[PDB]
Amino acid sequence: IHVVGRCQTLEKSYLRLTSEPNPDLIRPPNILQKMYCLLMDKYQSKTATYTYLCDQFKSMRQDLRVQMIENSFTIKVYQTHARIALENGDLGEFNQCQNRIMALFENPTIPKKSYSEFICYSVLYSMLTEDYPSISHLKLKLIDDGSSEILEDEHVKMIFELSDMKLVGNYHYFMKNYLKLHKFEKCLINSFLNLEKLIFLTIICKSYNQVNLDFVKSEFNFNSIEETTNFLNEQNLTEFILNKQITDSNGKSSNIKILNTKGCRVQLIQNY
Amino acid sequence: DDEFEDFPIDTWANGETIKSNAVTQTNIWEENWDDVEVDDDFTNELKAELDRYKRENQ
Amino acid sequence: GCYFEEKRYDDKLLDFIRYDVKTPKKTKYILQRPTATDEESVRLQRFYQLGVDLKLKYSKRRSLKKQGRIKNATEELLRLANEQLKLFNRIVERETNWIIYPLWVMAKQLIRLANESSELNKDSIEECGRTIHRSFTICLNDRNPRLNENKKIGCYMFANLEFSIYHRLSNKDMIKNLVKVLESRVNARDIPPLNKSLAMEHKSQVVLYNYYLGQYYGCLENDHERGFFHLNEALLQCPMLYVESTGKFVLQGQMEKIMILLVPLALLTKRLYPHWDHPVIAGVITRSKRLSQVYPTLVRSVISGNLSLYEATAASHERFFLSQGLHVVITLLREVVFTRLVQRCWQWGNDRKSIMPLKILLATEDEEEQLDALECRLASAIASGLLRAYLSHSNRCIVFSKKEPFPHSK
Repeated sequence: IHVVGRCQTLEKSYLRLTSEPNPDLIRPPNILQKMYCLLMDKYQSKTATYTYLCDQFKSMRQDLRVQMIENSFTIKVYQTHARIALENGDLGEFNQCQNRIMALFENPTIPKKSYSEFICYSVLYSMLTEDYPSISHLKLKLIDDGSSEILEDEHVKMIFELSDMKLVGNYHYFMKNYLKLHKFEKCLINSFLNLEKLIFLTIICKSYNQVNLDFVKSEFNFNSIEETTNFLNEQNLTEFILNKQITDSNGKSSNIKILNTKGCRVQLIQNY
Repeated sequence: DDEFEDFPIDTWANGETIKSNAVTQTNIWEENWDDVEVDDDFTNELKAELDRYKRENQ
Repeated sequence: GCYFEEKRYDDKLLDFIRYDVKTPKKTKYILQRPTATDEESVRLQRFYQLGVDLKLKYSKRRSLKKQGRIKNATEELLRLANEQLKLFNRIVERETNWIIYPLWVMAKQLIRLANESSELNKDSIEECGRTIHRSFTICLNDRNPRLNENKKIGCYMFANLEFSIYHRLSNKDMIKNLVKVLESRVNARDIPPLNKSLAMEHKSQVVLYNYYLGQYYGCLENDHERGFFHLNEALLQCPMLYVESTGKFVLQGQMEKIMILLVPLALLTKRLYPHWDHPVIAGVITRSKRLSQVYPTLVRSVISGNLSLYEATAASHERFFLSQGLHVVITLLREVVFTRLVQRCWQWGNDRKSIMPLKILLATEDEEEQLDALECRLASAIASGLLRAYLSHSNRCIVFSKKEPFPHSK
């Protein structure tokens, strides 16, 4: 028999449960649902700290785990904390939620709302953890599950394709496919995008002897050339940004900014 | 699923291994990777479309 | 009971140890000289009673007579075998190395004991894994420097038992521990190498250990160079012996699933591809429906630089490659194919001139975009060591090295 709770106060703070549960402090789902709305209000109006929302969500999550509620409301709470966690950089609570969501999708009684969205988060997190077996074991699961509607969704295909593009260092389409990502997908990529930019920058610098600064700027989706040079200054490469004047046909001239990528080679191989 | 851990024969002599018979048997791995040309429809048409390029770019 | 007194083992002992296979009508199944009060002598005597009971169960195990569930009776057999093997561990912990292969045959059939059960909600595998972990440990740390009783020569045989258990349900953390600990141990010479281990006495475990290592290295930790090595060595130690009845290699199955990983791993690391006529490749590739066309076509597209054929071969058998743990290998091996095409436009389209226009490769901002994408794919190959060249965005060309332009390890 599952433990049932009757706490009528909407708020509750997280504590790792050491005792056998106290029904007087565990909230029933109707009260957990009334506080979901208040939390959502606060998040939407941005009148609360993420620390505060995360505490309230973990307590909401804890009250569901002791009461054995695995239904559509449960999926809603975990999907909502997962999303908010990604928005604030809390990859640890995202991953706690993501694992539980996937396990709750194994239940046939629970409808698979936003299955493809969280399939995408699973691929993107495995890209961050450098966990390619997981990506492949999940593609194989979808195939053996008969989930062809999900697999031929253009967005899902792109996300799996992105994991392959990182694997073989295709900076050109990976950065070009960064603009196709949904709101929280961008938040997840940002956890490892600096290192990925550095990995892409090494590849460029091992392969050319010099490139335009604009060409570097375009390929890395820098909104302006100032954040382009800040990114090189973050790698101790500012002195390799040289200036060379140009007269292609001896009829007009101008000066362009060059990056001596051959000079950058000596610097960037020291760090990896 | 299917057990491949259960071998049909538990042991054999060393003289009966490919490695030990490998002075009797030639290399299983062909090593002409740099110099092997193969002739098939694809290769033949690859030279075709490239001979065309050399003719227009003389 | 002279095996335990005078520290030797025979087939009769192994046949007594074999509980799955029933014994003939005349039985010699008995212990000897029973008037002992030593605690450790009753460990042997309790072991003897556990053994006779285990053997008897199989006679009644087949005779369910449609009773219904036997999961409890199966669980009876399992703790029968587990407190028996945990007791053999109590015996083998401080005995000489005579008694390690009897420990292993016991262990290996307790794996097939939990192998028959198909339900992992009630899996009793934990008992086995712990029991075998101790068995691996009892040999792994032997404090006797003299080798008469050293049990660290069976260290690798027992690792294959754990590999087998760790692969049952996908656990790539647990396999990873075992590879990394063992590597260190022989490098410090705490255990002897596999070629001078107890695995040479039973060479089935020789091939298996190189498989588990090479598979882990190639499919899980993405170390292809080492993955190729151990898988290749696993095939080089397979017996050239055939079954009389069909004339096919005795280990046809073992050889083929090694070959599934070995062939594409061999092309990626070292640019090696098989001799199809050669007895060993031909004996396996041609007699396996799965590999009979896929792999000749797969090798062909790489050698020839045929990108579409490779992509079609990978698209058509993606389920197969995914289930074999070959996705990264396939995905990385496709860029070898792209590099060979690049080599072919060098040989035949630019006259081996180290300066090559990028528009050559277009014949095989639409055009500006295709060239940007082409620079980037060449840049990644340059940066990975498939091309020794450098790019020029300005003239939209590539500049091959004057020496070693298309390197590959050998």
